[PDB]
Amino acid sequence: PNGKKRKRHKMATHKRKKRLKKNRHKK
Amino acid sequence: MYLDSAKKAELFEKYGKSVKDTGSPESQIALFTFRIAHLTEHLRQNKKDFATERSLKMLVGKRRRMLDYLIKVDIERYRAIIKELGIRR
RNA sequence: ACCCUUGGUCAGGUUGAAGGUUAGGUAACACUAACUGGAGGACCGAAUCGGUAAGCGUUGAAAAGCUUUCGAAUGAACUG
RNA sequence: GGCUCCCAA
RNA sequence: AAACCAGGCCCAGGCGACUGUUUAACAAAAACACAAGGCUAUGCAAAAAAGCAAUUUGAGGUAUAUAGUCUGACACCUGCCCGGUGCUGGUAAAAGCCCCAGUAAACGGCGCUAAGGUAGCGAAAUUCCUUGUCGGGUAAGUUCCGACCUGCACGAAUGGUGUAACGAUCUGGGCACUGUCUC
RNA sequence: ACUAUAGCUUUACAUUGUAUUGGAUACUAACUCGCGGCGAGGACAGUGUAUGGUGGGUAGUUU
RNA sequence: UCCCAUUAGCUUGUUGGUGAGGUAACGGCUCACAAGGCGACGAUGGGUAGGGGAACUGAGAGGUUUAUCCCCCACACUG
RNA sequence: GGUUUAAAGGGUGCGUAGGUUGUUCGGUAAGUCAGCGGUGAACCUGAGCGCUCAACGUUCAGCCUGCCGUUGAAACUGCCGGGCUUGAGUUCAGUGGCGGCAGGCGGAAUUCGUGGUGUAGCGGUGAAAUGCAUAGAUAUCACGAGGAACUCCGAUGCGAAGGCAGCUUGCCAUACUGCGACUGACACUGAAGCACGAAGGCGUGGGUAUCAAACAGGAUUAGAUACCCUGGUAGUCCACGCAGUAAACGAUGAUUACUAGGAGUUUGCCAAGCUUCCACAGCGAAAGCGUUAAGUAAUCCACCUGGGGAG
RNA sequence: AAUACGUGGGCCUUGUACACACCGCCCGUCAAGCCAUGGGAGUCGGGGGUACCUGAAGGGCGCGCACUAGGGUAAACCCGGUGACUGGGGCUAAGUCGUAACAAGGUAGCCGUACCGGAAGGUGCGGCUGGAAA
Ligand SMILES: [K+]
Ligand SMILES: [K+]
Ligand SMILES: [K+]
Ligand SMILES: [K+]
Ligand SMILES: [Mg+2]
Ligand SMILES: [Mg+2]
Ligand SMILES: [Mg+2]
Ligand SMILES: [Mg+2]
Ligand SMILES: [Mg+2]
Ligand SMILES: [Mg+2]
Ligand SMILES: [Mg+2]
Ligand SMILES: [Mg+2]
Ligand SMILES: [Mg+2]
Ligand SMILES: [Mg+2]
Ligand SMILES: [Mg+2]
Ligand SMILES: [Mg+2]
Ligand SMILES: [Mg+2]
Ligand SMILES: [Mg+2]
Ligand SMILES: [Mg+2]
Ligand SMILES: [Mg+2]
Ligand SMILES: [Mg+2]
Ligand SMILES: [Mg+2]
Ligand SMILES: [Mg+2]
Ligand SMILES: [Mg+2]
Ligand SMILES: [Mg+2]
Ligand code: NA
Ligand code: NA
Repeated sequence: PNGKKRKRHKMATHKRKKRLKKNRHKK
Repeated sequence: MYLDSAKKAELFEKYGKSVKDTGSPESQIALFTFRIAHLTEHLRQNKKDFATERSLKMLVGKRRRMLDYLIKVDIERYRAIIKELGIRR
C-alpha cells in the first residue's frame, strides 16, 4: 500500500496497449 | 421433476425389499435416474436454466457414486440394477 | 437484339456436399470412425456452341474462310 | 416403367 | 504407354473475387454483368414505365414488396466539411422568390477559410524531372521484385488497403526442351 | 448559349348545390370509388379554358 | 542410474506361436500363422555425460568432481 | 521456510487419475519388527611399529550403519471376509427466502407528435457564450405514441461464485431443524477435463426514450487534445451466438475436530442454524486475528524463492 | 487632527511515495551518447532424414544375383550466419515540453475494458478502498 508499486504496473500497461493500438490495421 | 410421495413409494416398492426401504442403493439409484430424466425434459425447454443444470450434474455424480459402491460391495446387484434401468450409455 | 408459347439435344470418365445407417460418446444433444449417398453456374474430354494464338488466303474455294492451336461443354447451356 | 432425392415448384 | 491417341512444370508480381457477357467483319480485356451493401421513392387506381386516350405493364404482387441510383465476393474498415450546386421542410381574374433549417454510401471539396486529408497505401495501370536512390537477381538488368518518401498530380462505397480460389488477362525469373538462333 | 415546348405544379372561372355560425363547420343531390340496391367519400377531387412558376425531357437554331 | 511434456503417443520382426537354420550358448538371432507389445509408475523424440570406489566438503542430511590411485566399459585418422 | 498487508490462494464449482480413510471381530503377511547366514584393494577412526621428528609408509583392532537369502512376531498401515451406527446419504414433517428460467399485468417520471391558452424569454455557469425562440419557445391543459427503470418498504436475506429488488402465476432448484423410518463408511480432496462466469467488446436480426466513448461547438488558461456548458454517434435494451477478463477482494482454497468472555441481530422452538462489532489464551514484524481465527491439530489441491528486462 | 474594530502566527486531530524536509519528491515523450536484443525481400552455410539411381572389399546365394560402406540426385526438416530497411529495451548525463502520481497533490486513487490524444494522459461503463471530508 505504498502506491509506486501499482504506478509502475499502470505505466507498463499503458505502454503495451499503446504499442498494440499502433500495430493494429497494419499488415 | 413431477415427483411426489406416491411416486417415491412406488419406486421404493419396485426396487429394494419392502416399501419402507428408502435408503437402499437400488432405491436411491432408481430415484436419481427418475428425476434425472425429468430434469432433462425440463432443461430441453428451459435451455437457459443453468441452476437446474449442475443440479442435474450433482444428481449424476451421486448416482455414479452409488453405482461405485455397488461395484465395491456386490457386482451382481449392480448388473441387475443397470439392466433394469438402462443406465449405461 | 430482346421477349413470349410449345418441343428437342448434350459419348465417356473423375471428384465426392447435404442426408442416412452402424459403432463409440453425452444427463441429453452435440461430436469421432466406417459404410452408404450422389450435390455442384464442380473437373477432364467427343458431339455442339464460341473464336484465343500462329500460319495461310488478300482480282480468295469464301463480300470474313481454311489448317493447327485454344475456351465452354447440366447450364446465366445449346437448338427447332 | 415406376422409385429416391432436390428446389428453381 | 509400343503406332494413332495422350497435362509441360515451378517461383514471384499488377488487375478483376469467382462461372458468365461484349465491339457479326482489326479490340475478349483490367471493360459489362454478377451474388451482395447503402441511399431514395412508394399505404395500393402504389410509386414508376408505355400510350392522345381508353387501356396495359408494375402485379393480381402489397413495405421480408416494387421501383430509381451508386458500390461490386469476402476480411479489416470507411475520417473532416452543408460554405457552392441539387434536393427536402417551414400573374391572370397562390405558387414561387426571400429567409431560416436539414441532407455528403447526394454532386462536390479536404486551402483567406465550410473544412485545410484520419487510417491505410505510395516512382503506383497515378511520378514530369527519371534509367530518382539503396538492396536482390545477371558477366553485364531503362523491364522485374523488396525498401525509402519533397505524393509535378494517392486516399476511403466515381470506395481504401489486403485477400484463398479462379483467368485463351498483363508482367518478371527458373527447369525441361528445341532449326528461334550461331548458320 | 438563345428561343420554344411535352410533362409537372399554382390560382381563377365552369362542372357546382344546401344550411348554420362572414370563415370555417356540417349536409346530400352533382361527381368519384368499392361490393353485389348497399357502402365509402363529396362540392373537394378529376376534367376544360385562362394564368404565374418549373422544365436539355424534347425541338429549332446561334456561337 | 541427468534435464526438456515450449517432446503424447510409439511400434510391423513389432509382440506371441509352429517349424527350420545358425551360434560356445538360449533367443525374431535369421527365415517361412495370430494381432499383439510398450505407454502420465513418462513410451517416443531432443539435449548432455563414460560409470563406480576414492578425493574434497559439511555436525549430519547432503553437495562437487572422478587430476594423480584401483575396478568396469568404449576406442586406436574416419567408415 | 512460507502465501491478509513484504513474493506467493486458482474467479467459482463439478469431477477423472492420484493421495488420505469412523468403530469392531477374524484371517493373511505386502509394508513394519526381530533372529541367523552370505556379501560388501586402497583411503578414512582408536592402538602400535618404521621414517633422527613430521609429512608419510605399514600392521592390527574397531566401521561396515547397504544388498541378498532364510526363519519367526502380529500392535499399526495394506488386502480379504463379517458386524455396528455416530460420519455420509435416502425418506417423512415443519419453516423460509431480491435463488433460477418462462409467460402475463401495473403506476410515477422522461422523450416525441397534434390541438387549445399566452408572449419576451428560456436554458446554463464561479461569470458567460454556444443552443432553442414572433415562420410563436419556456410555461399550462388535453389527445396520441414509444422505450427504459422500478420511490417508500430497505438494512436484512438468498445463491458455488459472478450476482439477485414493481406485482403476479407456472415450472424447477435448494438451505436449515427435527424423525423414534431406511442403507450401513457408501467419506474428504482433487493434476487433467467440463460447466458457469460483472462491466466493456464482436457477429446476425429487432428496438432505439434517457444517458453517453468518439466527434463538433462555447468557455477557462501562457496553451487545454481536459476538468465546466450546449449538442451528439456507437453503446446502454431484447433474442441467439462468440469472447473468458476484474481491486472476479475477506487482497485470507476446501474439509474435520477442539478452545474464553461481553454487545447487538434474522429465523423454527432456553436453544440451535446464521449474520455484524469489542475482545482471554494463543498467534503475528507490526497493524492486527481471535469460535465466521490469521489459535490448537490432521488430509488433499494451488502458488512463492531479490528488483528491472517482462507477463 | 480624522477614523473602524469586524474580517500572517500558536494548540489538537488527520494524510503523506517529503527527511537538504513543498524553494520537496517525481513520471512520460522528443533530442544526445554507449550496450544488449527483436522483425525483414533475400542470401550463405552445417551436419542428420526420406525416397530414387549408381556402387568397393569381403563373405553369402545361383565365369553372375542379393547384402553394403561410399557416391550422386532431388525434396522436406532441424541447426547456424548474414541482409537494404524497420522496431522495443537497459544504462549515463542532462538539452526540450509539460505536470501525471505522492496532501482531498489542487478533477480522490486504483482494477478491467473500449475509444481518442506531442507525451505524461483524458473520457465512457462496471468494480474496489489499498480514500479524505462527512
Ligand atoms: K448446327
Ligand atoms: K510493375
Ligand atoms: K483404519
Ligand atoms: K465484486
Ligand atoms: Mg494510458
Ligand atoms: Mg462446368
Ligand atoms: Mg470440339
Ligand atoms: Mg471441358
Ligand atoms: Mg473476371
Ligand atoms: Mg471466363
Ligand atoms: Mg471485331
Ligand atoms: Mg478477336
Ligand atoms: Mg465499379
Ligand atoms: Mg473496385
Ligand atoms: Mg526484357
Ligand atoms: Mg516497386
Ligand atoms: Mg466517394
Ligand atoms: Mg439541343
Ligand atoms: Mg431550317
Ligand atoms: Mg503481495
Ligand atoms: Mg477466492
Ligand atoms: Mg489474484
Ligand atoms: Mg497533478
Ligand atoms: Mg489528481
Ligand atoms: Mg475526448
Ligand atoms: Na517450352
Ligand atoms: Na450488439
